[PDB]
Amino acid sequence: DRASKIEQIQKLAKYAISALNYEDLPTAKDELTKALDLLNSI
Amino acid sequence: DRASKIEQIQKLAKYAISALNYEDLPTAKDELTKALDLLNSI
Amino acid sequence: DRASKIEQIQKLAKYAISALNYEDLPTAKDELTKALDLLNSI
Amino acid sequence: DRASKIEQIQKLAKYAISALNYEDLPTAKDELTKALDLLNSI
Amino acid sequence: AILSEKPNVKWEDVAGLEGAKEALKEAVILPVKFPHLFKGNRKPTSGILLYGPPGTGKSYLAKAVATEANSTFFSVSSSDLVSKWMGESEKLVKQLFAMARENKPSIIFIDEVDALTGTRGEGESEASRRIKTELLVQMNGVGNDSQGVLVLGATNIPWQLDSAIRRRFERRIYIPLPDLAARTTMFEINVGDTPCVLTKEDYRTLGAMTEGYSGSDIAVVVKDALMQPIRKIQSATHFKDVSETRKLTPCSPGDDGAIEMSWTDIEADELKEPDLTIKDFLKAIKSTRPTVNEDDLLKQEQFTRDFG
Ligand SMILES: Nc1ncnc2c1ncn2[C@@H]1O[C@H](COP(=O)(O)OP(=O)(O)O)[C@@H](O)[C@H]1O
Repeated sequence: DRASKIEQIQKLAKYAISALNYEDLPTAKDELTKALDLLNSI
Repeated sequence: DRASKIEQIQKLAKYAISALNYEDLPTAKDELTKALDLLNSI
Repeated sequence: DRASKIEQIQKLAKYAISALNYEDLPTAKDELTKALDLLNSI
Repeated sequence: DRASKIEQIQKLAKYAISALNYEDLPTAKDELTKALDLLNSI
Repeated sequence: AILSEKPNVKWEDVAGLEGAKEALKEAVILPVKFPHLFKGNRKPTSGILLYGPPGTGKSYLAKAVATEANSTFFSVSSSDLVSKWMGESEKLVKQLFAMARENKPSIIFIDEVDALTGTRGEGESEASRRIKTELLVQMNGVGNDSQGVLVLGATNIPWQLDSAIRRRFERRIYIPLPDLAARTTMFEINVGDTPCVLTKEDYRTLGAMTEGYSGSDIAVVVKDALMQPIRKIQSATHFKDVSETRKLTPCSPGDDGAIEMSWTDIEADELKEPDLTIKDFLKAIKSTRPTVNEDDLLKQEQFTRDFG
């Protein structure tokens, strides 16, 4: 972990980006969050 | 705006990703934030 | 007649079809009816 | 459905026509009916 | 006997799955953009596999690589490789990589490599052992110049692909089902110069309606849509004048100025084609089922989840 936690944030922040490509704010505001919380979990 | 605000979040969330590629948590926790706040500004 | 009545039902049932090609239910429900009544008139 | 129901009436009303080409009133009076009822089901 | 083309397809022509896009921009454009970085220990990729469900645009993306390649882009299906005799089935492979090295720098594409693999068991014995053996040894071996040419593999069945050829295709990429925005883009591309009727969020409604298609599915619903108002004109009785001197369009039986006639009755030009609008689109969506299956997607998530 960590080396992966740092890798999963990116995985999240990507999905989030991919989500805004359909204006899906819901998913976005969530993944961009599950990600941030985790960067604090670091 | 908006059509752009939605475009600048992605711009942020990218930089954030690019930042974690040097383990730079500082930048990350910031851009991934300036972005989120803005998705709420939507 | 008859040989024609049988020919006019088809004439109707066609118009009806042609009508649904514009979603015109009104015309349809009518021609598909003027036709049916006539097949009973046979 | 609907976009199809509207398409199946035509499918019916065709068979009905095709049927009268053998003077088969039975089939006709039926398909031209299963169709009409369905245009009311719309 | 051997085909070649410099096609039209661009990266902007391709819509969707940008990780494979930047991967091929790296492994193909990076030898073009910076050949001087690749020297000694740093070597370009020799074997790249694309795979997944059918109709996802792997050959089309290979044509994008072809246009931005500036190289002798070969491409072959299995049909130029199946054994009819007992030995042009193999010498043609030898001449394929031979003339591929003759036209170096070059790119080779093979579509559906699953027809050449599967050494496990003894089924499809002589063709599989001889032709597949020559694909292995001739792909790299004793004195093959593995530099230069690039081997692009496609398939729909990657688990029946043998592990040795799986290692030969050293950089493999899964191609998933695409998303909402890319199919919106392919709708707005494939409508082309035809005068449409809808807006961008209506194409978003279309892509929301069409959850889980392929690129060919989009190509045929757009194709059927380019039959739809023409199908209105070829249908039915009754037209009507509207509005530069006389202009008539199809209308229902009994309407404001509804004459009874056929298209044949109506004068050159002075026809008013129905607008192109969605009800025809949604009717075409209700016309055709998605072809692909989801348990096959579960196996693609199995092999992708492991080896991807
Ligand atoms: N990602 C994509 N972007 C643009 N067009 C696509 C894409 N995927 C498929 N298509 C369209 O689908 C058509 C057929 O795809 P094809 O290359 O036969 O799929 P396969 O991957 O099975 O070879 C192509 O003409 C292409 O225009």
